[PDB]
Amino acid sequence: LLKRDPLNSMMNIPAVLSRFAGKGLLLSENGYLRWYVASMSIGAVVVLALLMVLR
Amino acid sequence: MTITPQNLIALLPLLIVGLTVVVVMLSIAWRRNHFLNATLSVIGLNAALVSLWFVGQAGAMDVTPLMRVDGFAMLYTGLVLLASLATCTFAYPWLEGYNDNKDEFYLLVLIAALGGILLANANHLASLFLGIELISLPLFGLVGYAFRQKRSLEASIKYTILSAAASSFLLFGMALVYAQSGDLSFVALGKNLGDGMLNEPLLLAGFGLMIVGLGFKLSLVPFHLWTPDVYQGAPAPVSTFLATASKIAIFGVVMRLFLYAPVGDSEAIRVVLAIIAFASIIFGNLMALSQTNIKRLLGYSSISHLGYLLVALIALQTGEMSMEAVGVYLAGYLFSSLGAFGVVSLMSSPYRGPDADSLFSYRGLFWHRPILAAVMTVMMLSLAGIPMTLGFIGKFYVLAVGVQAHLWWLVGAVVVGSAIGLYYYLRVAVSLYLHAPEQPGRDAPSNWQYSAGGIVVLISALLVLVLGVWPQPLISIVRLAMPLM
Amino acid sequence: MIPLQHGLILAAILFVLGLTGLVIRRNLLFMLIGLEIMINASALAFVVAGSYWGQTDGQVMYILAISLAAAEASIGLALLLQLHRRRQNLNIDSVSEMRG
Amino acid sequence: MLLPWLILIPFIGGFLCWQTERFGVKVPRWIALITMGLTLALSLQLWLQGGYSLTQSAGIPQWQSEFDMPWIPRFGISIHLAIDGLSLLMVVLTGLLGVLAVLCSWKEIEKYQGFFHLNLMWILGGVIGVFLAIDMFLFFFFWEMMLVPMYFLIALWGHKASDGKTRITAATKFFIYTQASGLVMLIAILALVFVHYNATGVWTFNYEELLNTPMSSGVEYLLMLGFFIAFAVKMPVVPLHGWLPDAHSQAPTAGSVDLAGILLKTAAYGLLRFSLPLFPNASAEFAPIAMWLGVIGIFYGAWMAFAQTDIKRLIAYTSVSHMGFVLIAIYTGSQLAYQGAVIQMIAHGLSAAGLFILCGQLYERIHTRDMRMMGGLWSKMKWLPALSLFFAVATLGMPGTGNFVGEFMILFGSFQVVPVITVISTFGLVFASVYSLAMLHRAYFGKAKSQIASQELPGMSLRELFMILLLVVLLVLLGFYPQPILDTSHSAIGNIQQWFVNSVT
Ligand SMILES: CCCCCCCCCCCCCCCCCC(=O)OC[C@H](COP(=O)(O)OCCN)OC(=O)CCCCCCCCCCCCCCCCC
Ligand SMILES: CCCCCCCCCCCCCCCCCC(=O)OC[C@H](COP(=O)(O)OCCN)OC(=O)CCCCCCCCCCCCCCCCC
Ligand SMILES: [Cl-]
Repeated sequence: LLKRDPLNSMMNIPAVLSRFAGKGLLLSENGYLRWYVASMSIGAVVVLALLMVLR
Repeated sequence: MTITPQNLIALLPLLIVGLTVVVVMLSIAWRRNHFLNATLSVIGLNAALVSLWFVGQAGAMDVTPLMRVDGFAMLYTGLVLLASLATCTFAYPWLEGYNDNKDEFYLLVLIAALGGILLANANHLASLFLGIELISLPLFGLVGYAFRQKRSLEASIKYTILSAAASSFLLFGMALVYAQSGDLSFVALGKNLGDGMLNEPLLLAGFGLMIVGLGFKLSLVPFHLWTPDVYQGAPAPVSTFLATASKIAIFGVVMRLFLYAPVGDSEAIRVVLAIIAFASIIFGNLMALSQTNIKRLLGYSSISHLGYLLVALIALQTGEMSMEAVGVYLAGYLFSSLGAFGVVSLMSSPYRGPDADSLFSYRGLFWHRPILAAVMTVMMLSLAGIPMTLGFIGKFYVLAVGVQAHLWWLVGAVVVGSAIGLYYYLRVAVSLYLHAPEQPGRDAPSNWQYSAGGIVVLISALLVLVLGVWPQPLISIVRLAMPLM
Repeated sequence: MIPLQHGLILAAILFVLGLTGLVIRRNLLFMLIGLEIMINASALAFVVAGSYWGQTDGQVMYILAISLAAAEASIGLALLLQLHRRRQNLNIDSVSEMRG
Repeated sequence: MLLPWLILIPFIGGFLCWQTERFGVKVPRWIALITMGLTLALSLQLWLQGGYSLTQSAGIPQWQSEFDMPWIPRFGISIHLAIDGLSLLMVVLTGLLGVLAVLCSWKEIEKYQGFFHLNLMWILGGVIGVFLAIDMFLFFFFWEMMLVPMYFLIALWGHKASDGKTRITAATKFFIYTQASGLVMLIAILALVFVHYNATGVWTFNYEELLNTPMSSGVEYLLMLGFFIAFAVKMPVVPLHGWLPDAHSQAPTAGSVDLAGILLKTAAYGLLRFSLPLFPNASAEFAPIAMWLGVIGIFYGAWMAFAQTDIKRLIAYTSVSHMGFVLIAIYTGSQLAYQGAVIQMIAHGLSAAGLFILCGQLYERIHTRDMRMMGGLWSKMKWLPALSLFFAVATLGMPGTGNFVGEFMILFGSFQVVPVITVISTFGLVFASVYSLAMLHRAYFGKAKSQIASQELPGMSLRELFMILLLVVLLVLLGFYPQPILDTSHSAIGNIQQWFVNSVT
């Protein structure tokens, strides 16, 4: 049962999640500039909204 | 204030670089001469570095309502001048293969350097606005200098449009801050607000819109999607400047703003800055984990390094080591970045079209360019923050400032981000000593100008190692360079 | 007398309209046109603020803003020319080779 | 003081090894041997001039020698070094294993062998610094610096049979496990420095000053856990062990990195020198969790070793099982268990070294480490099979081999404090016998399971015989006369044990 060091495989989850997250984040890196501009628009709304709810 | 003879001495760096821009332009007018025009540019930039001595002897002083010359200004002026002289030494070998106007490259590097010196002495919103544009508009042409290359044109169009959008958010934010303040000086931003009234909705909204502009220039999430594309498309000589001069110059003025502005100690802005830092630290490393292009990898890396620096800004109103941390960190980031990007420049020179940006190109660098592989290793270890490198001393400062300021979520992010980072940095480092039998590598140029670039990346690596084991010399200099509070 | 708030809202409307224009249009020309609306709106806000405080600083900032708009439009339209000369296409979606 | 030179000579010799390859690819090895020989001689001189046997516990801190030189005055960080019976014994072991690490990689005379020896010498220089550093930052710096040379030795000079990809994968896993864990310790060192300033007003990184820092139960626990995470990865303590088997498997086949950077107990010393003294109350309340983690490692390591096929990975897991006994002992507060931990830390180093060196020699003849392709090697070799049996008899803890003295002393002391844990732990001696005999039967006994194992193999050389026989004599002497070693570490271990118990009360 333990032949393949199960506890080592459990400690490899932090790295499987990392790789997966990296690929998901890189999906926003589409070369489309209009998306890049929209990204800054979304960021502005979020920053201003937070500043008003944390004022 | 007016311009007294004494005030004029404190302006030596700005005046010398400005005169260089004129004399070099009049030289191009007389006759295009790549060697002379490049030499004149380097001589002027060096003269400005030497003039810093006279500025220091004169002492701290506010030249006009727009500029304050102090130790902080001298330190960041030195950093921008060093990163700009290096850009010129790396451009000559590359521009030698550029069969078109090449003297204008140096003319633009000089005007961009003028922007950084202004940003170093900036004590007013007008100076902040003008300095960013003086370091951005020249870079639009530098990022698209090889317009004939598809990637360079794409990079230039992306940077110009996004930087223009960022400049409008910045201006609109500054206008809203002015509507509430009535004064455009940093010390007056939040001064009119009474006790417990600092969080004035419009003042916070103005800063928020200004952060969109500043965050873009500092490649901070969620305004970072441009970094990998522009860093890759821009000619290698230019990428070095965009990764060093612009970031250091703009991060410094932000530090002075949040230090002098009373509103700087707002919890709402601090909590918002904290979310940006956490995201930047984690997202940057996670996106660089699978990169096979060194330029894009170094782009995502910048996102995380700037996130680490933001932690010191968030801990600014809680300790004094915050300013010292940023100085030491930025000095290390400069040498580490000049080393990595400079090696890429030398491996992409002379200009023959596309730059050597694939990691496959570096898969046996040691067996062809031994010293270049060694430098890249040292820089990869420095950017990873490995003890024995200056990069670690910068990370130590950030962690110390964070712990003293009880920024536990942020200190935890620096540890997780650094752990994620080690995977890609080490991968690039060990790759240099692997054997790539395939040899499509171009032969190195054999002129003293190309060898000079090799000396720059070598000296930068030596500094990263000497100051990584003995950092007191640098700590002493940065400690002398303190803002005039 | 005009309420300072009314002047600032006018600028905000012109700023958000300019931004909407920059995101919904694929033509590089209409994107550059949208940016001019955004920077003009920011300059208008400075004039409104300077007028409320009775200071020349608002108009001084406007001059710096229009100077950037002149320089930015100059470089912007130059890149548009280069794109047209080589790709005979102003769809910015096509300028998206570098990604991931 | 000579303490500074126990770290400089290794570093200077490493530079010389690289700069002397120009005189031939057979020169670097002699420079490395002389370098490690001088460090070992200096260590033995310190042992013969410290009168450790006649030193009575005067209370922490109690150093036979100390050196201090300003390094980073702004932060109050200095090159502070100090020696003690515990540190002395660890430095002499590093010297002995360092000489053997040079001798084991002697037939390696390829190009860039100078850089190999440079990395090897610097790994040993860092290990010696970890045992001598009393400045918290110097300790951390040495802890983290020694990993960079190891990374390049496993990735570029690793197992000759493994592909570059497998070797790099292992080196990266080792570095990320270790550097990240070390960073969690810097966060705790920095927090302790600030808690001291706030409570007192002094800015110090000196262990002697930070020894009594007034702190709350919660902060003391969190600071203690930060150090433990770093000492759990290098011990290793399950579940932070995955990096060990991989690193051993992909490390230079000769066994140089195994002896120099993996067989020196820098984590056990750290738990005894800093965690127990700096955080006495937190260590006392974490004792139950720590001791049960050790019991798990004893059985988990034993079962994992039994199912390994690769002989080097089998030996790697035996280390996890053996180090579990040391963890239980460190958290008992008993002088008998502490003295036994010191003996086991030395004995395991010698017993594991022999197995690792013999494993490399075997590979040189059969070109395989898979036991499924061995068998009846007793009838095909002249020394290796018999000498491997000895080291396995010592590994199972046969009385008369030195591993028994340490293991049984730990149990005798642990029983007086935690009887139930000692009872379950002793059953680990039966599991050890299972994996120890399994390896000998699956490799040297029975019939050949492959053609390579069915032919007479080349015999062991005088160099190979000398290094292995030296380890045999040392283990037997430590088994029949362990007093000279116990008399040197008594004062240091006494100071630590008293501190912990008195501070908890
Ligand atoms: C002798 C004449 C002929 C030779 C000329 C000089 C040749 C070299 C020129 C290039 C370098 C110039 C650097 C000058 C640094 C010293 C400036 C100075 O005057 O230092 C003292 C100054 C305060 O002076 P003062 O106000 O008169 O003091 C009154 C006390 N009651 O305090 C300060 O202003 C602090 C200055 C230090 C901090 C800023 C440093 C800026 C320059 C370096 C930038 C890069 C930093 C990183 C470098 C890393 C190097 C490994
Ligand atoms: C407090 C917690 C308990 C105590 C912890 C003590 C320190 C533990 C440090 C390690 C944590 C677990 C790491 C698990 C993976 C170890 C190796 C690794 O990082 O990645 C290996 C993986 C192998 O794949 P590859 O290298 O591509 O080889 C070819 C394909 N097999 O390579 C990959 O493809 C993975 C790509 C990503 C690698 C980097 C990200 C993984 C780790 C993220 C941070 C985890 C938290 C660390 C926090 C600091 C320490 C507490
Ligand atoms: Cl070279």
